[PDB]
Amino acid sequence: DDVTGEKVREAFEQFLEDFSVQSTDTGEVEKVYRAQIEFMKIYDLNTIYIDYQHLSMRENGALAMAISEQYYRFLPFLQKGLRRVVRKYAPELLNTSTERVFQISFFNLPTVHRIRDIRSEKIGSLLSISGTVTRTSEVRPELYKASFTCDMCRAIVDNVEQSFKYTEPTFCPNPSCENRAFWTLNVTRSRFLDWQKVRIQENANEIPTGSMPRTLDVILRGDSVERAKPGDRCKFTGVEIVVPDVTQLGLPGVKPSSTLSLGVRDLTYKISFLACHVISIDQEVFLNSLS
Amino acid sequence: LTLESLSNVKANSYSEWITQPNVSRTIARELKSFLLEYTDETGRSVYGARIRTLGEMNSESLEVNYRHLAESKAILALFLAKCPEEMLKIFDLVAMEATELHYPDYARIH
Amino acid sequence: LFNLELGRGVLVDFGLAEAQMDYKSNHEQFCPCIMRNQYSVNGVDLTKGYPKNETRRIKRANRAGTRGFRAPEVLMKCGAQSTKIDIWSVGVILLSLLGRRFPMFQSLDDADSLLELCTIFGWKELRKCAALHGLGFEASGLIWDKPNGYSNGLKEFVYDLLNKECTIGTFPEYSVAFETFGFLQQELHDDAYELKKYQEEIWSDHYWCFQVLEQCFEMDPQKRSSAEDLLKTPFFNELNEN
Amino acid sequence: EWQTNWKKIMKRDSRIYFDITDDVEMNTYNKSKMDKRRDLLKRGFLTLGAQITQFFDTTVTIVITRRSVENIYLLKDTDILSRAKKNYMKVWSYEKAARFLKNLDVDLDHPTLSNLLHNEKLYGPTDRDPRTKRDDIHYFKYPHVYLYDLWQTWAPIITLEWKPQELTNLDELPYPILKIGSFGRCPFIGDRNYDESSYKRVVKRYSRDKANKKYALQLRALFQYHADTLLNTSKNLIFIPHTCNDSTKSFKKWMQEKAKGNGLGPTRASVMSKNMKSLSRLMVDRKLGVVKNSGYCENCRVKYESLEQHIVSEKHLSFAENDLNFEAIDSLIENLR
Ligand SMILES: [Mg+2]
Ligand SMILES: [Mg+2]
Ligand SMILES: [Zn+2]
Ligand SMILES: [Zn+2]
Ligand SMILES: [Zn+2]
Repeated sequence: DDVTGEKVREAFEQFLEDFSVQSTDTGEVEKVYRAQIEFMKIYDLNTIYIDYQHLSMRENGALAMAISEQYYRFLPFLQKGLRRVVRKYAPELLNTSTERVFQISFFNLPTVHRIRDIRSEKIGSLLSISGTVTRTSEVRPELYKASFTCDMCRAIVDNVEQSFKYTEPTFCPNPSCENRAFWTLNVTRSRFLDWQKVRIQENANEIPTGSMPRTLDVILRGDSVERAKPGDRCKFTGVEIVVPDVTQLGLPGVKPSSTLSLGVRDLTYKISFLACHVISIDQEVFLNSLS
Repeated sequence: LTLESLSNVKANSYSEWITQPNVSRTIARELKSFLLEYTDETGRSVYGARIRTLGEMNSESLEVNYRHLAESKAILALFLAKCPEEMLKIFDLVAMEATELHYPDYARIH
Repeated sequence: LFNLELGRGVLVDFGLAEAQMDYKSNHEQFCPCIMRNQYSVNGVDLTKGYPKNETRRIKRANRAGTRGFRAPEVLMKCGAQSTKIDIWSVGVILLSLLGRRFPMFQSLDDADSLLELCTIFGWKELRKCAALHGLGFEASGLIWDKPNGYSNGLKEFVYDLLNKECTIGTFPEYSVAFETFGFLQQELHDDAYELKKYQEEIWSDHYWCFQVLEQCFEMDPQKRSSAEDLLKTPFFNELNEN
Repeated sequence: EWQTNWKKIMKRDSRIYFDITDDVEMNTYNKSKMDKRRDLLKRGFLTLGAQITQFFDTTVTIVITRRSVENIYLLKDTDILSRAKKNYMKVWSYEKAARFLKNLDVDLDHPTLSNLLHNEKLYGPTDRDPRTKRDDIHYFKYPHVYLYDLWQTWAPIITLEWKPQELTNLDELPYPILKIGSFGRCPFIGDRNYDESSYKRVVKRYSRDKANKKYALQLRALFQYHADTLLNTSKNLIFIPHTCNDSTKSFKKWMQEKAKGNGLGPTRASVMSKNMKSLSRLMVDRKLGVVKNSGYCENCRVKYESLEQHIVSEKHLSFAENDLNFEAIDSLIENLR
């Protein structure tokens, strides 16, 4: 294992408990993260909103910089730390009632990147984008964790994690088997989340001289599905992501390729986005959202 | 585990009881104890004498006596008598471990 | 420039001469090379490796000198070069006389000088000096005729230098090196009255020369005695006539 | 004063053993904790200087077991701890081992997250195989010389390694050997294309020597045991005999046998780009296709193949014509007068 990952995970779960923002005159000081955890237990939701400003304030923002620069690498550590914190205080909401997935969303990033500002050096990092929603697809299931039926000693392995791509369980329900050639998936022991792809488009005011509009594909995973109608300006916060592309086969420039036998595979990709959450920009509900 | 842990037997097959993972580890540790601890009357090591023999004439065999092991641990002797198919394999490994403890790097010789 | 008829000499070139700047505004922290700029992760050790892609800087220390006549201080780019590099060079010149070898240290680079010093003194001693100056050093696989040899002292070195000349017969009959050869023969255990007086005096002179050579030839700068300390030697009794 | 009592002869005591087995209810994680505390306890006496043995013998006093430290309180037949009373051979518990170590008090071992991150800027991430292989560093295989900064803050000064095959000839080792040679040559060079016994060379050297006999005699006469020249002013010579062969005796033997550039260079950077490393592999000889005054002109910061053309170069001529570069020199020039 990695020592640095353990360090960042333990610090994460440490300040999920030790952090406490003041309430100024009215309310003294309260544990904002613990207050949000109590809110989570009360409403039985599935996603926790964490302000980036507080993380920047804490510990001279070194941990904030570390989590912003390498969000993808530390994400499983973040999930584990949050699970342990939930176990410490109010562990009732841990399970679905098999297991309930906890989503972590960061909001109020210091800066906003336009679609034309996407850069390769920001790949895998945390940032925010602002675009206009053009096409929205159906909310479809995706394999959070995948179960399969064995080939030799036909039997079903239960609740195995499914990565970004198809995975094969190395272990077997029968330990003597150690055969994985033919797996038959079963939906019962396979977890799922909500998947929806939204094609955002650059806003008019951000377009340079002469350039025709540029657009990006944004994937909304979790409760944020169907949160934006087509033709609305929304602010997306998430992690910069890459997805394989097979169309750029004749483009100029040497195509990266992997050799392994032969083991050939063209490493061509296109940039996309995975957004943690989306923010847009009777008389009772209307009357409520006023000062 | 303990000496009486082996005495308390619970399994459908005797060889399965011997090869029970925790019980197998217990057997390995107990055999280690028997070989490292048993000593002759005059304070001279029995297994120490045997490993001194093996170190200089470099044989692939050790002449381990059954009687001394029997008065050492009766349960292991009875396991050997009833199911020698498995304990001897473990005893070979623990003998190699002890030889390495005394004479490390014995792979090239044997 | 030394004149024999006058019997006196003077220094002339000061071309690379450097004025000793302010060193600072125990001896282990005297020169571990942490001075001036850069003054005051575990688990990875580059003990037996050179990085494939090198992304680090070299020492930036003065290397002015000559082919040979260069001190271990400057040779290993050891920081805060002291005045005593000069007395080291003086000792090198002295040893050049004792052995009749003018190109005493043919060093085509720093590596040649370092390996020659390793030959003369020993791998362990040079490693000890480098460690004193906060510097790691390692060498293995190389073959030396004297493996950590000549620990007896420089006497054995000049001894076999003169030994091979003796066997060949390079020197003339009147060469004054033969008295030194006899001195080392006697000390290594390996009318007549004026003769015995003369040989006694040369015993004493060679003795003191060889114990001032080792006095100057020591890697430790702080331990290396200053020029006044060199002049205070029992060998230098001719200044006492003042 | 018990430490002095216990620092007296255990540096000379050569028998050390530690008991492994015990009769307790221990879990797998508890087994791992037992293993780590066991290895720490072993290391506690590992450096003490008393040799350790792997067998229980009536000679080895040091034996420690967790339970039944004379605590059975009953007779036993196949227990080393049953014999511990009769053999008097000392036994403690691991907790009692720590109790006695309190007398010794041996240290358990002989964070900066931002620092950790900007150190992982170097070495890459630290999550690698804890082995002798990383492929990020050329590990030494052949005979080599390596000198490195202790703190690794600066690049290694000298780092040279040689394949065994190129070391075949002893005459041209890349590291010179003490091949003394003769005739007062460099100790690290010899008589290449030269033979001290070559009779023509012997004759030439003998003629040169007999030419310089009087001068050497004058030197010895000038300098003989008075430590001074003018003090020497007021016996002609002193010859200490030797069995050594010289030019004259060897010559007599042979006759009997036959009786029947600039010094300055531009400062260069340390780090070489990876593209430079790639280019340096493809290097071949220049013969495929297409005086000594060559040096570096630090005044013009330029390297010249010929000096006579650099002095007449436009930049150098302009530099010479500018007196602003020599003002400090003139300041001390005028102070002379
Ligand atoms: Mg000069
Ligand atoms: Mg000069
Ligand atoms: Zn199977
Ligand atoms: Zn230094
Ligand atoms: Zn010029």
